[PDB]
Amino acid sequence: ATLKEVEMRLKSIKNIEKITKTMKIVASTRLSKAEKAKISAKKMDEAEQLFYKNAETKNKELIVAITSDKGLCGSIHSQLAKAVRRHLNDQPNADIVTIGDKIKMQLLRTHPNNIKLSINGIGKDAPTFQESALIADKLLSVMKAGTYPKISIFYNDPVSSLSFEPSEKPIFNAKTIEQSNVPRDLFEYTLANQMLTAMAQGYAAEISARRNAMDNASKNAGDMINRYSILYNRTRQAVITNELVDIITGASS
Amino acid sequence: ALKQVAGSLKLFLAQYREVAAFAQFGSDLDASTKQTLVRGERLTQLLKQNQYSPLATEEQVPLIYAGVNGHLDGIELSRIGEFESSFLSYLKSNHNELLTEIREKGELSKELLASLKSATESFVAT
Amino acid sequence: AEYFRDEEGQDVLLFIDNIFRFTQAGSEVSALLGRIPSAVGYQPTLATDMGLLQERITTTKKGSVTSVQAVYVPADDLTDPAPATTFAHLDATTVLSRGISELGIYPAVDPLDSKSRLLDAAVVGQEHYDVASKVQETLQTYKSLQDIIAILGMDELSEQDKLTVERARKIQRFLSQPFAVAEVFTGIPGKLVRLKDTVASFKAVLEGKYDNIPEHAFYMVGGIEDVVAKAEKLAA
Amino acid sequence: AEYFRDEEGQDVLLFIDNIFRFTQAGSEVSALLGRIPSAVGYQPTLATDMGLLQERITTTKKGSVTSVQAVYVPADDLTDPAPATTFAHLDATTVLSRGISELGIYPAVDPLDSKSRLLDAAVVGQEHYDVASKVQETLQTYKSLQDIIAILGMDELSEQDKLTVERARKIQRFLSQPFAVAEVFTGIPGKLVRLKDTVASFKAVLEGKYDNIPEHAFYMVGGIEDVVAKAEKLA
Repeated sequence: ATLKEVEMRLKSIKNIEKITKTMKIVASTRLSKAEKAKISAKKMDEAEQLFYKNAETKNKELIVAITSDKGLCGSIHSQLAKAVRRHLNDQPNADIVTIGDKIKMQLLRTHPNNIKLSINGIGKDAPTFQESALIADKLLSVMKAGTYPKISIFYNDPVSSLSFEPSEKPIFNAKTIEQSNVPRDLFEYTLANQMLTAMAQGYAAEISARRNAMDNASKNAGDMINRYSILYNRTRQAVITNELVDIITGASS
Repeated sequence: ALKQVAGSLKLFLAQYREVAAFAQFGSDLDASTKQTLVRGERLTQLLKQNQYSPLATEEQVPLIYAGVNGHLDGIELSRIGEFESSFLSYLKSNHNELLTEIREKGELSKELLASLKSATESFVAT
Repeated sequence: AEYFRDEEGQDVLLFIDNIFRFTQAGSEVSALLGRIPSAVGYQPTLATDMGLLQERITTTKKGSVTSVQAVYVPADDLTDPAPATTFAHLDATTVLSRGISELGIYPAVDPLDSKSRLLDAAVVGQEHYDVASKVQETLQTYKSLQDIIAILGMDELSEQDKLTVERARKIQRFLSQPFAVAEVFTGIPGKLVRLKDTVASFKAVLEGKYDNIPEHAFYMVGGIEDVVAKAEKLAA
Repeated sequence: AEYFRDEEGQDVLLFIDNIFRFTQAGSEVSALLGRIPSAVGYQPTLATDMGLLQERITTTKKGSVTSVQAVYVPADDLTDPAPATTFAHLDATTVLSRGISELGIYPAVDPLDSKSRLLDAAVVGQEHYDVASKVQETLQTYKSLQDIIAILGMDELSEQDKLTVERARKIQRFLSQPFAVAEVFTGIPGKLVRLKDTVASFKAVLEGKYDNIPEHAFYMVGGIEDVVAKAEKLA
């Protein structure tokens, strides 16, 4: 612990504090955009859950997991990973589709074989019906969505400004819509709508979680800055005293 | 005369110093921060000065007036240096009365200040 | 001790608490003897006084002397001339640290500054050497990450880093042990753990057999059997 | 050197290594003579000893004595009294940096800490001065952004920032050069680049005429012609 070592470390941590505070404010600004997109998708989802409240539809299996590709979220990815893992362990026959590189990674390492398809890069901006519709088309054509008796999707629900809940939502198959070709296309449409709503909610939750994570990081950086400021003062005084002792010893002979 | 115009330059540069960290996150800027950055960048660019090139007070006053009052916002940053030397050369040929009055009296009277504004806008239009 | 070594021909134990006071005492008189002060005021003769006292404490062909020396460290500064000079004279060193003590991990021995020339695969055996080396690797990996864990927290680590940090925390707490002589003020009964049991326990911990046990169960227990028993109590 | 200057009228080159040894020997002799040691043990007379040595080395009206002086920097600390005292006497400083060398960018001059009295538009012309100033601005902006890139990478940066960082990296690697003396440390044939070609090349890189070139084409090459040739060779 030389004076230069402490100085370098202190300045580095001060830089980190600035970076984390800036990210916290930027996420706070982005959060309102995410929230209004969330509301817009929420009402469109309510419009169909109103119908299902009357139709009362009810259910191998297919599971879609939705997250972004990038970290610093504070367990946004791992909680949903745990939810999907503990769901899958009861029925490992189910195939799964991973949206988001993080959830892809955290499922691949523990349940490698049943990952049918991975969708990447779509968690950056607020989700669009374009992305949801194209993903639904790929899921139907390539992943053969229509062949499964059960389909459900997993996401992070923005419960509160400080917390989120891993939640599952069922996409009832055309066979389940037909009784409890209009039912087929209604399946496709509700598939796209539910996936869009899940992406929007997960995006809002992720932005809020990243905001809170950077807030915690800024608190911790400030505490470290206090500690190393104290250490710097101690080392400064020690250096002055030791060099002065050397000078005095040289003088006193 | 310089105190009158430079009073707010300090405030704007302080705000810019506080907001500077956001430039690397331009993808989502609060409009306040965006405008603050746009103004502070041009003020900082305006304060650059070549060696052995001291400016008279009546040559500093128009430049800082234009910078503070935001007339530079419509000018590309890379050519702020072209603006200043041009603007002065305009004044000393089209509004030399204002420069002479600022030099002689040392104050920006309200009518003189309005004339300075009019001259600044008359130049920035071209 | 030398009379017991050389004349009685016996094996000997020679405890010295605290040998640093031998050096410090000399400094106290050095200024009065008229010598020019050395670094941080120590006597010029520090190295040779230490040598004359110290490598006189040695095993010889006449007899065996085991010597245990407590060395005080002023202001916790291990770079101070006296501890630094004493380090060169020892076959085995254990470095108690305040940083470990503040965690409540007694005996507070620093597992990455304790050192011994007998920790050699030809002496301890390959299994013991492997276990000790992997324990130190895990603890060093955990120590390196403490900046990230402090600022960003556990969440941003990779899953392998999370597993390694979990095992490192459990190993830290498992290295703690209650001494009988401390029972007076700790209130925890003393435990003694055999060498084979220690190696087996840490081998089992590194193999992940007890990844499910909460780390709290590892604190202040004499061996893995007591870890299991304390985990059972924590479950009830 | 002084005899060649004053009594023959020659222009003279006085290569010196190592000036730090002059300072250190002055410190040793001072300590032995019993003078009270100064900060970090240097002799009290450090500044005047250095002055007496240095400002004998000067261009009088009889002739010019150019001097190149290698200065060891203990513990890489440019704030040490010896380098700190030496700096004041020099017209051009070429500060070698361990950090630049660990990037592999030899000859590893620090592009920002190195400074010259003659880097003035009245001396080298406005084009050369402009190119040098823009290179400094680009490298300093890249250095400032590195603090953030170390955490968030280049993905978060604005497109202007991405472009300037990439051009900064190209420029930073383009400053490297294969010396002939280094043919024991490298197999690369050494090359010598003219000043005019250097200005033209760095102007071309700054303007983005070679944005389409991969970074590695700028490493240990000569002028921009070698950049083009190596880029084609890689492709």
